[PDB]
Amino acid sequence: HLHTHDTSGNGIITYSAATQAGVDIIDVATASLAGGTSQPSMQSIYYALEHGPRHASINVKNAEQIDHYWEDVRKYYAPFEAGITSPQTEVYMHEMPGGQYTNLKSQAAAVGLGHRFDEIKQMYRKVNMMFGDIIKVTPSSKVVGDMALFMIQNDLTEEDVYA
Amino acid sequence: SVRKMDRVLHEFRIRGVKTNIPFLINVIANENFTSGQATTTFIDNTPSLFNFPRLRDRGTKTLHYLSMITVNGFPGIENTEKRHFEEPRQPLLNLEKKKTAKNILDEQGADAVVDYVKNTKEVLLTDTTLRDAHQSLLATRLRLQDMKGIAQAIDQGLPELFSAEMWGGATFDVAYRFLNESPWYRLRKLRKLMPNTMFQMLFRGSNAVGYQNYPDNVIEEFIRVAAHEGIDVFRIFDSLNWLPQMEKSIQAVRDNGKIAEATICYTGDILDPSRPKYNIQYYKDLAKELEATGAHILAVKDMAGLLKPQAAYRLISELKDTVDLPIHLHTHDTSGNGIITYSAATQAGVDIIDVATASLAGGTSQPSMQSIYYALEHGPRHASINVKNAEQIDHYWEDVRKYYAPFEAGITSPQTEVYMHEMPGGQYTNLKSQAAAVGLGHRFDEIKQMYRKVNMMFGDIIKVTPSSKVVGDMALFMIQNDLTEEDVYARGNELNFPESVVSFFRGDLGQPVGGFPEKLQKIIVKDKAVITDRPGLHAEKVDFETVKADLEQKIGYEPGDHEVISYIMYPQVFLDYQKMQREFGAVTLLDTPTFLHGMRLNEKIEVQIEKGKTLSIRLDEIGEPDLAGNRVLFFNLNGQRREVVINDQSVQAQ
Amino acid sequence: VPRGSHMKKLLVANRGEIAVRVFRACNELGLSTVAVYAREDEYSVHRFKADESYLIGQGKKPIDAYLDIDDIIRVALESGADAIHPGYGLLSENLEFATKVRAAGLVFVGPELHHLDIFGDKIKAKAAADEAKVPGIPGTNGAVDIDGALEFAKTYGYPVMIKAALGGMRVARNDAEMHDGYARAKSEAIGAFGSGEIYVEKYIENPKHIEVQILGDRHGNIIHLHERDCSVQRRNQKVIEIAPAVGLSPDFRNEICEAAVKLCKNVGYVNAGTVEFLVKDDKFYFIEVNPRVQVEHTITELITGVDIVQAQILIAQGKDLHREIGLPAQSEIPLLGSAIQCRITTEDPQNGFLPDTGKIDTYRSPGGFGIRLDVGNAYAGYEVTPYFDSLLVKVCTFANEFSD
Amino acid sequence: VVAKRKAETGNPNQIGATMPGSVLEILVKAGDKVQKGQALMVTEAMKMETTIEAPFDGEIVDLHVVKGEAIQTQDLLIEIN
Ligand SMILES: Nc1ncnc2c1ncn2[C@@H]1O[C@@H]2COP(=O)(O)O[C@H]3[C@@H](O)[C@H](n4cnc5c(N)ncnc54)O[C@@H]3COP(=O)(O)O[C@H]2[C@H]1O
Ligand SMILES: Nc1ncnc2c1ncn2[C@@H]1O[C@H](COP(=O)(O)OP(=O)(O)O)[C@@H](O)[C@H]1O
Ligand SMILES: [Mg+2]
Ligand SMILES: [Mn+2]
Repeated sequence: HLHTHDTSGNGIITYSAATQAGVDIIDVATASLAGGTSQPSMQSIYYALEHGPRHASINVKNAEQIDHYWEDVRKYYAPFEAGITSPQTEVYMHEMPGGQYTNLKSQAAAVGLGHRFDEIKQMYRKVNMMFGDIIKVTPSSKVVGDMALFMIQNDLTEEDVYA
Repeated sequence: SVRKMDRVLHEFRIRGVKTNIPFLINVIANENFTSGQATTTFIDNTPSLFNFPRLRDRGTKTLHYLSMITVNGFPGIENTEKRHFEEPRQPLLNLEKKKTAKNILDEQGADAVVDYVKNTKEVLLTDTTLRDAHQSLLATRLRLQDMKGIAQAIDQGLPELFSAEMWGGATFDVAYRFLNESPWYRLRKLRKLMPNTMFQMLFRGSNAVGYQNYPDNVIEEFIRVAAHEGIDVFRIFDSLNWLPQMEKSIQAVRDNGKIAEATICYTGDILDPSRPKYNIQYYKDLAKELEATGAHILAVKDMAGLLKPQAAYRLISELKDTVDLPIHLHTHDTSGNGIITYSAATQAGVDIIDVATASLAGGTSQPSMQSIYYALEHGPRHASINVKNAEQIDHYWEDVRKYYAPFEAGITSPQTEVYMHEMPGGQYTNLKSQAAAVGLGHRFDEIKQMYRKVNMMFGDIIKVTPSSKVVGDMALFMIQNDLTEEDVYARGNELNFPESVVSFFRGDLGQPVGGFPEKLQKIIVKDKAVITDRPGLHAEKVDFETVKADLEQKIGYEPGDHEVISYIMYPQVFLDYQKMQREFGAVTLLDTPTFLHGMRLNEKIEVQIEKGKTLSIRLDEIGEPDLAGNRVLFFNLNGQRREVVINDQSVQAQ
Repeated sequence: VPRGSHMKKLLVANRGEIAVRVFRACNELGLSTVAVYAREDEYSVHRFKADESYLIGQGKKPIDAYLDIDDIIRVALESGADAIHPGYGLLSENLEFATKVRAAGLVFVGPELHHLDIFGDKIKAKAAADEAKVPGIPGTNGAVDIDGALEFAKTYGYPVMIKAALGGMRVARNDAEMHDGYARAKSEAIGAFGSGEIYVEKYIENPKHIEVQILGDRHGNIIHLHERDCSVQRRNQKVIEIAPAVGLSPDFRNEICEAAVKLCKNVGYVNAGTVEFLVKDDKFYFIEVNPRVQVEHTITELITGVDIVQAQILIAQGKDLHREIGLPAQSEIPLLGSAIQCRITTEDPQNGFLPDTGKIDTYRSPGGFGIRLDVGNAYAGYEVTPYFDSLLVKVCTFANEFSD
Repeated sequence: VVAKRKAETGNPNQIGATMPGSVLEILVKAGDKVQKGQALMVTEAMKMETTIEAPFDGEIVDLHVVKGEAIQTQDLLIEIN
């Protein structure tokens, strides 16, 4: 059972590749709550596979109809939208899961470093390597974040930490 | 002594009463005065002393515009209060110097560009961020002021690009009509900031960027001026894939030394044997004809994002075996399948694909530039782009996009129903507005459904601007008046069908594939004139001398060739643009948040109105409206207090 | 005459009253003008008096913005200016600046690099005065260490004046103050002026400060425009200046003027400069050359009829003082009554002359016969900031008789 | 006292009264086409007569005064498009 996020804009193609490799089950979200840092779309992967050797099992017309409800409902949550839903390939560099990204943005705000968030993404990556190259998912991802923020806040390099 | 007087007279700043200073200035300029020989009858006998220039005032038009928007809002969006925005991020680039397609075009010509493309192993990219991406996502509202802040970084940072699509489609009239800025100014400004990037436009074969029926000489002149002003690549299409409407444009682009892409619009589904009208043989036969026109490159325009990946692969592989021209594929990511379709097309040998920067990608835009790079990175064929530079540049666009919140269509996400109704993006949002204005918003799903039925009733047609509007107007009309398809055939003689539908069936958009359904055509057209040849042949003759003199009279100065052609394309819009320039001045120079929202109390802005002239403007007070709606704002403009009266419309319309 | 001396457009690398003074001269000479301004100075009058203006030194402290050599040159090149007038203060005596201006192909309205080098350094300037046979003040051979300084005080005695080469100065009355004085001045030298070299002079008791206005062209003409008495000082800072030196005899004044001319002829001085002397009981001693226009040039203009700033610009254009600029021979240089200049500032005399800040509510300036105003930043509604000097307006009066 | 609509500052489509006085004669009406310099109405200040001329070619939008009406400085007289 494979689970990915569509943060890079490569989620559908990755699921289609996994399908041809014989994956049994994939995690998809309804179109109107899909893409960006969510899962790839359920309805999309149906149609990517439709004319191939292996199909997705879903009533796609019922799913499209259900998606209308979710589209309408999502508008209620405008105040909580992280920002515009679009691909972001820098994830390959920093490797933050979505929540570690928005949280880390809040934390840098509440300590007045919002204006250097790109240095922080960069530090997150350096911290990860400093710690041995680790798996970053909650809460290990927070460990890496707290450290990167701390290091920027107090102006330290990797040399500085060892010294 | 005279020079000092002249200096002092010009230096005086007196406001609130008139003075005799302009008269004094004239007297001391005159040689009777400066020679010392004036007599008591000199002034009384020199009429040239009583001619005074118009005292020029860009400051005052600016305060008028800022007051209008501050108090009354920007037309057609919510009159809200202006957010504080940081400066958009600037990219940190790692520059690599390379020869570009544009350098080859300029040095060696179009056929040498074609050879460069044929010899490239990687898939090449065209960036749509400056045209199609915002046309789809932001109602074509993206402003020059935002484009020019990043243009040079794109030119230097992304020299691998085949071209940037930056003109045509809806940008031409939206610029004039809604942004109060010239599309030609946009082209000149960007052309200078991006000297090594080919500039691509979308060009409708029959009428360039307009929607009337223009004669051939107009289309040829448009191409001449566009090519002279810096358009390198013309993507020529026709809304019904009707080659006679494309032929002359292709030849004129060739004659002007530029690159012509001849376009096929994709519709239907080549992999559906129950829909043979637009099957693979259809596309190969049209491709062969387009190749014979002498077009440099074949474009496949999937305007609705219908192409699924196994169909992309079959389509491209077959076309590459059919013609020798490079193939340039254009899709939309509306279904969420755009990247996988481009990857399929890449494996089939596609030469160039259209991509948008990530922050303006997805949804009804193009697939992401940065994404396709990483999809292909570990494959047999890569994308040619500096991806790290592209990621840095995307920061700027991500910041700039926030300014355009009032124009967002809604949340950017996949929507697969496009396979069913086949509306291109704009046809979808428009058709939603139109149904709103007539109080049918609550039945928009029945309308998507009717759009699909109308398409089949009309014979199964290619739906791109303006044929897509034809299908939309009809579907709306049919829902509004409660008709089924039976009803139209039964009671059509006594119904008045929408304008666009009648024009379609009169042949005013050209001839469609397979002709019209005959009965319905009779029903619809009634006693109007039907043509079956190229509409351009019937166009009112146009004399550029006559038009230029008429226009000069109308605007009060000698119009350049670009203005004359604008006026011909969009006469009333061009004239209305002129009136807005006269009232509000060059609003193009305002930062986007100020352009849309005006100013907050105690805000300071800086407007760069020329090189070496900046207006520092601070809003000190916003007066309450009196009963007639008069409000008085007090600004500080460059150290002076300025009192500005604006009428508060909400009081007027109470 | 340097290549490229023709001018259509001039940029002032300065702010305030002196920038407005240069723009007025430019406009009268048919030149278009360019201003530069720091962000914090965005409401300065000089920004709006120019034909075009540009922000400089983005993100720097305001004084550093006006010392930003490359950004100023950037603007000059971007605006298409021909020439930079450096005004006074700021970069006007700065060799590096003038070098880079001229290296960027622009006319620097001022003297030759060599003159900025020898007159910008007060040790070098004394050496040039000896060489020209102009009496100086007994001082150390060159720059000195604390031991060579103490030596001087043994040779000539106290009190003594400790001065930085780039002033920047302290009086020493004894050994304790010599150790303290040398330290404090070597601080402010590496501090506000960048370098730490130091020399010592005999301190003269109750001198007058007399200075002579010079103009030199590129055709070997040099003239003086008489002298100015700038003795009215507070803590060695000029407060009121008068012209001519009405308390000295004409003969003695002429002698001072001739000595200035002698020095300037010796070094081939070009453009406007001033030679400064201390005067005590009918002797005079060279102290300094300011190789630039001075704040008090105004009163010399009033008593001679000569527009000094227009002259500077015409000189830089390669013109001849006599044939083209139209100045008479030395003995025909007018001497018309007298003139006095005061600088009205926001310095509060009841609060230790700390400059006041805040909004100017009311500003009504007098005029009439015998009054000249050269305004800085003073107009109703202007906010005086703490970032710059405290000048509001320079007032000069002039009349036939000193008492009037 | 209901205030009169004022002409917007810097708006060349709106012609405001330059001095207090009154309206003697109106020569045009809503909808009329008009040319630069054409006389639109006549006003008085201290029984001196001024003729209001059209600043450019255009169509009259509306009048905001009536014959013999009193006016003060800035009052909107006529709007043009
Ligand atoms: N053996 C392998 N090793 C490593 N990676 C592998 C792989 N097989 C597939 N992939 C990855 O999965 C992507 C999707 O392949 P899939 O067969 O699902 O979906 C394909 C399919 O829908 C279509 N496609 C490609 N070749 C095709 C063909 N010959 N006939 C029909 N459709 C084709 O294009 C999609 C994109 O294929 P593309 O090759 O660009 O991108 C491939 C590739 O990146
Ligand atoms: N050797 C000295 N003896 C007495 N007073 C001096 C001496 N040198 C300078 N001063 C005082 O300081 C003032 C400024 O002198 P100057 O050398 O021009 O310094 P600055 O560079 O600040 O103009 C003089 O007018 C004088 O009052
Ligand atoms: Mg001095
Ligand atoms: Mn498109």
